[PDB]
Amino acid sequence: YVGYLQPRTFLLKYNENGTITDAVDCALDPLSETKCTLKSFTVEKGIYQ
Amino acid sequence: VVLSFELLHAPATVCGPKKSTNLVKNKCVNFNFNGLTGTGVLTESNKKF
Ligand SMILES: *[C@@H]1O[C@H](CO)[C@@H](O)[C@H](O)[C@H]1NC(C)=O
Repeated sequence: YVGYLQPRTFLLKYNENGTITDAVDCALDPLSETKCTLKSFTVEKGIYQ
Repeated sequence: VVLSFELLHAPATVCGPKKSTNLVKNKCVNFNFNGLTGTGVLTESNKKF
């Protein structure tokens, strides 16, 4: 498999042992953009600019 | 002759002639680890590197 990288901002989650267990691509969709803006993987009900 | 220096943080691998002083722990000491200069106290770390 062959892919190509692009300049994208990411939100990486570090666990207690310092290993990346989850990540969020900010430009993938509006929900991920909201997660990036709030700097949290969990977003409560509401409206976010 | 133009000497171009690139000053990164972690990978140094190039240091001028200096004497490696013995390790001192559990007291306020100004350490210098490959340029990382700062006052602090040394303690055993149990995190998974
Ligand atoms: C971190 O490492 C310790 C070592 O035993 C392990 O018990 C723990 O489950 C690990 N935590 C992770 C992988 O999130």
